Amino acid sequence: MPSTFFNLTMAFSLSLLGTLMFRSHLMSTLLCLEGMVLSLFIMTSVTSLNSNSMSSMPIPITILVFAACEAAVGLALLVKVSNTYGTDYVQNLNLLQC
Amino acid sequence: PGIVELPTLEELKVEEVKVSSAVLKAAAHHYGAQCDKTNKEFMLCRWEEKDPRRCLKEGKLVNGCALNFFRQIKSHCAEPFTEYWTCLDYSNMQLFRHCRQQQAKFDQCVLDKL
Amino acid sequence: MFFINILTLLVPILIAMAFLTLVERKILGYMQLRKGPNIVGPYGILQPFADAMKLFMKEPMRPLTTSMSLFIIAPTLSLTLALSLWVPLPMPHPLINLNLGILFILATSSLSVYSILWSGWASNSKYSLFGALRAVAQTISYEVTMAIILLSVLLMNGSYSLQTLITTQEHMWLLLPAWPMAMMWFISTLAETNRAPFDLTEGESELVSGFNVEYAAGPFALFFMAEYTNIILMNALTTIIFLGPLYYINLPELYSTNFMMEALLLSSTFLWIRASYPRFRYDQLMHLLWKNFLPLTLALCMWHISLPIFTAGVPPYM
Amino acid sequence: MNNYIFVLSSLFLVGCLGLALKPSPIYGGLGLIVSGFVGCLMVLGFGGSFLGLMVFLIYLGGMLVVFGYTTAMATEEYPETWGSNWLILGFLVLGVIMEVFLICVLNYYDEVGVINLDGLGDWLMYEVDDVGVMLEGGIGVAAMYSCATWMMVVAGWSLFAGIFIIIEITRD
Amino acid sequence: MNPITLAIIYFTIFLGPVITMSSTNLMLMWVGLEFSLLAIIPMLINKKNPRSTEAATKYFVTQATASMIILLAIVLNYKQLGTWMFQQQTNGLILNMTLMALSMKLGLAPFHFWLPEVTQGIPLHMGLILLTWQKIAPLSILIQIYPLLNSTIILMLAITSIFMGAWGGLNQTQMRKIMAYSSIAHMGWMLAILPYNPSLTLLNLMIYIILTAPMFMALMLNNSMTINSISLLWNKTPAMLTMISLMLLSLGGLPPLTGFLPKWIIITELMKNNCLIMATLMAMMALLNLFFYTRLIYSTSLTMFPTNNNSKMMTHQTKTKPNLMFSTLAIMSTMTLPLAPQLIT
Amino acid sequence: MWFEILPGLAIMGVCLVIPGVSTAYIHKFTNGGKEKRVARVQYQWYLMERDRRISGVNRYYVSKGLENID
Amino acid sequence: AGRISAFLKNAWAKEPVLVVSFSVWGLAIIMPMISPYTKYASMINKATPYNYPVPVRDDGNMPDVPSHPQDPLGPSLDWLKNL
Amino acid sequence: PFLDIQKKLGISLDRHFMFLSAEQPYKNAARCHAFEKEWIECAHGIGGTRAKKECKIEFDDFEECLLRYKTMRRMHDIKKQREKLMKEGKYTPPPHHSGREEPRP
Amino acid sequence: MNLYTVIFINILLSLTLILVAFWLPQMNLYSEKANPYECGFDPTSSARLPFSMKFFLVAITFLLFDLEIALLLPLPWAIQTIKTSTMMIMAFILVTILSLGLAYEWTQKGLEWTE
Amino acid sequence: RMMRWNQERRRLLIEDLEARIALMPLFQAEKDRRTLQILRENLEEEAIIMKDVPNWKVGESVFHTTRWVPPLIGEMYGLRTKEEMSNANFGFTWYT
Amino acid sequence: YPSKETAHWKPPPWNDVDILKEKAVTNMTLNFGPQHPAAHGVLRLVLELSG
Ligand SMILES: CCCCCCCCCCCCCCCCCC(=O)OC[C@H](COP(=O)([O-])OCC[N+](C)(C)C)OC(=O)CCCCCCCCCCCCCCCCC
Ligand SMILES: CCCCCCCCCCCCCCCCCC(=O)OC[C@H](COP(=O)(O)OCCN)OC(=O)CCCCCCCCCCCCCCCCC
Repeated sequence: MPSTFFNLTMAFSLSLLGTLMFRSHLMSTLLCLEGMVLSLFIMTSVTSLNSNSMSSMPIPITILVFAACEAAVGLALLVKVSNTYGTDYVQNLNLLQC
Repeated sequence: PGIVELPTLEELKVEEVKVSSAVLKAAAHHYGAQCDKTNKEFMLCRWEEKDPRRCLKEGKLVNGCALNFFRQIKSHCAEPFTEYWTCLDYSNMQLFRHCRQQQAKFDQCVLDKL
Repeated sequence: MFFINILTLLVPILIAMAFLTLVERKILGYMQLRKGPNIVGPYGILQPFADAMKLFMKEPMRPLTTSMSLFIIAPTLSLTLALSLWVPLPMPHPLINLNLGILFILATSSLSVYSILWSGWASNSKYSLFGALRAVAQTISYEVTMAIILLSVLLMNGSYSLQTLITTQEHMWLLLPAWPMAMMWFISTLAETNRAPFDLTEGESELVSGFNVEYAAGPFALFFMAEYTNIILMNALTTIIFLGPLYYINLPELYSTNFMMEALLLSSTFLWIRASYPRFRYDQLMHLLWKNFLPLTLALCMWHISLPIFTAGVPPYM
Repeated sequence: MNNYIFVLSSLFLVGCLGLALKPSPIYGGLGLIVSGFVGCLMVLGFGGSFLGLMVFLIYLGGMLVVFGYTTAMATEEYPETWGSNWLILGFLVLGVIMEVFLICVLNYYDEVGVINLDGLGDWLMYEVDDVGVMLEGGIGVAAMYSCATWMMVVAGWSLFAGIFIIIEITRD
Repeated sequence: MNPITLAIIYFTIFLGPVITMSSTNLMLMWVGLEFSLLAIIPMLINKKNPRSTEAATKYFVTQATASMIILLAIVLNYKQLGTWMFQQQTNGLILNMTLMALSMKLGLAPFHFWLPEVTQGIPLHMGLILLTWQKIAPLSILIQIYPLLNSTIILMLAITSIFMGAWGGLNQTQMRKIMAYSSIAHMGWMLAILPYNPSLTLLNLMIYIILTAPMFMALMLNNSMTINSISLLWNKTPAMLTMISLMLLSLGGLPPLTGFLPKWIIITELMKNNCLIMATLMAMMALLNLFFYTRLIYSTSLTMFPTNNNSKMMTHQTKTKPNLMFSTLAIMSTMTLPLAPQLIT
Repeated sequence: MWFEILPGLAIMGVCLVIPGVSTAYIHKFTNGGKEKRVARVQYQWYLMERDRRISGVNRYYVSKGLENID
Repeated sequence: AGRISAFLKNAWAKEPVLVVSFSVWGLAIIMPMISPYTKYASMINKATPYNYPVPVRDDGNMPDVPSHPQDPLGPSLDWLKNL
Repeated sequence: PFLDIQKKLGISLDRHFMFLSAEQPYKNAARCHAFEKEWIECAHGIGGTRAKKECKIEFDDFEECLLRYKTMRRMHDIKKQREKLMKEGKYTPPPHHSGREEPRP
Repeated sequence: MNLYTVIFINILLSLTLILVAFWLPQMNLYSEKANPYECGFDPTSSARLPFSMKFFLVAITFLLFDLEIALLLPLPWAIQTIKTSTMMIMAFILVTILSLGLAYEWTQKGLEWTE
Repeated sequence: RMMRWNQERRRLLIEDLEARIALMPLFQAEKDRRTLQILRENLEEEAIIMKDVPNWKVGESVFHTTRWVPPLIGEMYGLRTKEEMSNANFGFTWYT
Repeated sequence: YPSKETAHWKPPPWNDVDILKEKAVTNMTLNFGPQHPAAHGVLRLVLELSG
């Protein structure tokens, strides 16, 4: 269990690095966000199962619901970005600097 | 910190029942009704004193009354109990609903005798 | 002994789906005022074997514009998911007994959809892309409907297992308590299996071959095996869930025979539907599900929430 | 058969590394599907199966809609899988070597005891009620219906408000 | 729009921070933050221009990343102690990640880069709703963990937010970017006083909110976007000028305006806790803040920039200004210094 | 005529009867004339493990009755 | 009402799925509130013994609880037996 | 800040599942129920700095129950010494630890 | 272990079938054979251009409804509760608000495939 | 029919759970005795033969509470065989 | 305060809307060739499609 929790924390760290380092794709950034979400779900589920916290077992379902809501909003914003430009490029959406 | 104290093999030795789960479930209701005082004494000590190391006498009494119950079953009438627990042992869940006839014969045994 | 059990599950299923191809061709022919194959075998029984040998002795013909890794992974994935989906069915004792059997079924079906999508995108062709997008729309609609249907039916049942379904249907079918759920589940199994009326993923008329248009023989045979195995499986799941076979503890052979008869009847019903009806449009399938089945199944899910509460007929946990 | 969960956790780490390394979103969704299946296996190994099957089904639907969107708009003429740049492959194997190096360092430094090579597979499940009915995962998720109705209602309002939110965003 | 979805979206905007500040479970605080973000996004992207789309995208990815780090901290705390609140013996790494992520939610430097970008390209009322209402829930979480915070990281974030906000507001000519950099500076002051007194950061938050509500209202009256647009206010609404100047001076922290009170009492508490270096640097950069406010005052009030011909038609027409909201907040944000012992709590 | 489909139907019928019947018979052969003894819960698994320890041949399906008690 | 009846009949002729769904929704709302068996479901779930009944000490001042399972005292399940 | 509408109105939206030793679904426990109970009963009424100071014994016991670092280190030391003695040939494991034991129910 | 062995056996069976399919027959590969199909003509595009699906709002609604499904799925264990009145009310409210969202989207023409 | 049959199944489940309840104290006593036997043999095998290191206490616990702390699965099967440890970890989970 | 690193900037528009027209949707060209079953054996129906 501590080795697995270390691996899950490192997986979250990798997905956070993916979120922070952009590569030309808002969709790939959203994918990194949902990878962070999946890592947090697995961490919470493993912790609750190990500690037998059946009262706290609704917590992963709650984070999954709110994470899918935020993924829905991100996909809608990506649709609006694609309608604006046609390429979905984070470097292409840059015109608010002035 | 302190040294944890725990009993020895000599005081953990007991005459174990050596009886399968299907025959235990076949005899479960009459065992639960015959000596419920001893079993409830063991459960009361076990839930009051959370330490298992101070209920060993009550556990040995539970084993003793269970052994006496099964010895009475074996002495008085054994073959309808045998066919009843084998019919229970046949199914994958030991469902009482499958073999109510053998259950009725075993109940007739324990009502006529004892 | 367990590997022998795996063989006696897997090999009869593969022979059953090959003869399902034979039965489909003959039933469609006899409904089309013609015959089926009757030359290759004594009564056409060697026709699927001849088809299989021809497909596995033609070249697979890897294309140029093609993501080869996904192009190879997708048909093997489809076949292994079809067999994995066949694993936990009880007749009346499953090979692998799962507590959350229906959840396992749903997960494996969604992964089979992923196999179709990856094949369509990897075979870098426009008709393959069209077939993949149609698969996306189709699985959206039937996934939400199927989840609600199974929720309500297993709320009438106890746990998410299938031996519990056998013990529930010991006295009476589930078709009589929930027949509208059975109708919507039959239509949803058609949509899951990508069968007529709304196949729309291998659409021979709108597209050329859909997602198989670049798959030559070999992996194409793998896709066909997966599809027809899924046909037999969805009919088998429908007769386990709704048309409960007679179960007796002393002998299970009559349970297996009753399950066989009803599964054969529902497979022939699938071929009957294919002979009878024309194709939907894939937006019309989404409109039909999301505007007719989804409100009705939401209401019926609410009704099956309320029913054991006001009748005190809450099923046991085990 | 002791290090099964550790092998699964390493596979999850590799899948998250690929997702971080950011392929074309087709392969990103592939990596997230693989990671979701692996995390489902990890949850199933640690205990109740309902949470693992739930996250598997949810991510299957999510990555399906993601696949549709990256076909629709988030695509290009040559979608890079991993080998368009040798730097991506070199960085993947560099991260793998760094993972092996760090777990070897933490096995050598066994004072804290986060990762132990000899003690792996010994502390997976700590204490379980050997005799007992209704102690698996899913009973608590059911207790969301009766004991955490606030959790249930905030999740339901999130989904309802989300329907309104997505309609108003994509109203155009 | 549509009244039904207007009610749903605005109720969820209200409900987010309310759940966060009234819930004792860290998970429910996180779902309140999620409520606030997801509810406020469609209000941001409403005009459907490229700038609104860009601002909504930037805001979404920033707040989603910060909330994911918050949830990581919550899950790690739950792993370490089994509870759903940082009680007393959590890990300092967990607490520092919480502080960093809540700082990126709040938008103070060096996590401040998105805030003028998002505030620009967004209508003025939505900028008001962002810069006032969105900063209460993360501040509520920060106030809840009032001890067990790293004063070093707190003071570093505070000093760099005040420095960068002063410099950014000094450079900018767009009114919304000016308001965003003012937000960054005042958030720096609140975060500075956070580990020593929750009452003083609450007081500074209230003073800032009642100071920048009527500033945004006065911008909203004439839809004035730039320094020139606010400069031709003597022809449009000449009665606005004295209140505009007094509120800008109060945002600068000049005595005897009541905006001097939060900086004065924060400096007092930091003197009580022996942080004279930080307090002195913060006060000098607040003087820089007052410089760009005073340049704004020179543009709009103390001089008369040239006007155009169509402002005659603007004077011909009639207007409407909200009762009970502008004048009340302007008076309470300018002439309430002698009620300072009542204001401090 | 229409009965020409019955050979293929009968081959499908025997190929669908075979797996369930074979699974039941193999379960009986492996468990010694009884069923699989599925364990949905920890109590049932504990009963199986206790039976395996009681039998002495490390097989849970070897049922021990009243002959073990004198 | 004439207009309400005509509208309902037209809806039943033209869109007989929304009508069925709303009727089933209303029936599922109403039926638990009028059924006489609604309390029985909660009582059955209460009477289902998933846990061990922990015995209490005999201080001699409680006559309500039984002294043995074969006693007239205690919550008998004859309602469920005859249900 | 922290509003207390739940304490003011007397309701409990999210207060019955704040920690492990709190209202498990059927009757279950959370593997450190006694230790967390003792720690909370120690810390209540004196909360903050005093609870950090003079409930350190209870907190250390609860943290040891939950994380099991000392048990892991003790078991690792025992197994390391056992493997060293196996290498040096000075130890033979008993039948019950290694191989066939006498099974009791 | 049993389910793992069956999964691996099915995977190995599929791999064996495709390996037989690839190493058994005779290969004759040239450019016109392996060109993309496109109904007997050269493709104008590269088949990797943007596709512009028309049911994107339905897909996002499917995401939200799938998570509502995930909420609704623990009902078979929820009906075993001791209260059952708050359970029934909560299930009714959840299904009702899901249906209200579907009805609002239908009224606002969300699931109508805007071209 | 479903109402009547589900009520009958509820009665059958109550009967099965009551049989389990009647068999509970015997299983509890045997389980506690087996756990104490495993702990005693682990303590003796650590005591006499294993530890001759000068700075080591044999029966030392890791808690100051001096009450009964139930042992972990890895604590009671740690000195046992790897197959037995794997059975104790993944027996019920893998049995399917 | 324009410098060499920011002298190329422009003030934002008054109404936050600027012309950014591309008209590069590039509708997919697909031919119902003279092999399609829907085509009557001999037809090259070139289709400009928007999905
Ligand atoms: C598995 C068991 C067997 C199942 C049946 C298998 C055999 C029959 C197969 C038939 C052919 C199926 C092939 C595919 C057909 C696809 C088309 C199709 O079916 O479309 C669906 C069609 C759709 O019809 P439609 O699309 O033409 O509708 C027009 C709608 N507009 C105008 C908006 C387009 O029908 C349905 O959706 C109905 C679903 C089933 C409804 C069942 C209701 C039962 C009664 C409920 C209670 C009533 C009383 C109310 C309360 C009273 C209280 C006292
Ligand atoms: C071509 C590549 C294909 C890759 C994808 C393969 C897909 C496989 C089929 C779909 C699987 C979907 C997810 C299913 C997960 C298992 C479902 C489940 O419920 O498992 C739990 C079950 C025991 O749980 P329960 O029923 O509660 O029993 C307790 C008391 N009886 O059982 C268990 O606990 C057993 C746990 C293991 C079961 C899954 C084993 C998978 C093995 C890895 C396969 C892929 C390997 C990588 C690729 C290989 C090379 C191609």
